[PDB]
Amino acid sequence: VNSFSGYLKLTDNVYIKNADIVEEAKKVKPTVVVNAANVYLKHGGGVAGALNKATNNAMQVESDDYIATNGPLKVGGSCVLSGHNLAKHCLHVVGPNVNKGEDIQLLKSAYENFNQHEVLLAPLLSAGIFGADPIHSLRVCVDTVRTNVYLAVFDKNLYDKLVSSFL
Ligand SMILES: Cc1sc2ncnc(Sc3ccccc3C(=O)O)c2c1C
Repeated sequence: VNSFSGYLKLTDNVYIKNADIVEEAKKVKPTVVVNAANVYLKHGGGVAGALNKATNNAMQVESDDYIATNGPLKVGGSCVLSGHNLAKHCLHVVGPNVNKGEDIQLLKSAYENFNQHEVLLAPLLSAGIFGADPIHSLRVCVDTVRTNVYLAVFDKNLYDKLVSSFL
């Protein structure tokens, strides 16, 4: 039993809800919230901008120190940093960016990072400003993640298309 409330169950391990991921995190304080990061951990917009703004820029300050020490992430890669006021940990995961020209096959590699955590709150990787089709992202998630993932989708209308088209 966990405190995630009101999610539709898609499979044995994948759940989905129309919700603000920042509000879900603020409400649930999960062990792990996933950020839709880029390789430079520059949290400008989308999920990343919203998460970082909710931490009062502390996520960005921590991230800049991480990059100064370690250099950029790989597309498809991840790092674990603090969850600040939102979660115990934030798993920063880099899905491929279609608006940058990155190969969508790396989306599976990106989702594999979730398997290192038993339970996660997460957005749909590579969707939104990263350019990929959210329906495809959901399919890759279901076919790749084996741990318990709670997907928060902010837009009610997008949330409806994903449910109604789910195989
Ligand atoms: C202020 C908040 S909370 C939040 N929680 C989740 N996703 C997004 S944006 C997003 C990212 C990837 C796939 C779909 C969407 C979507 O349109 O729902 C957001 C935004 C902008």
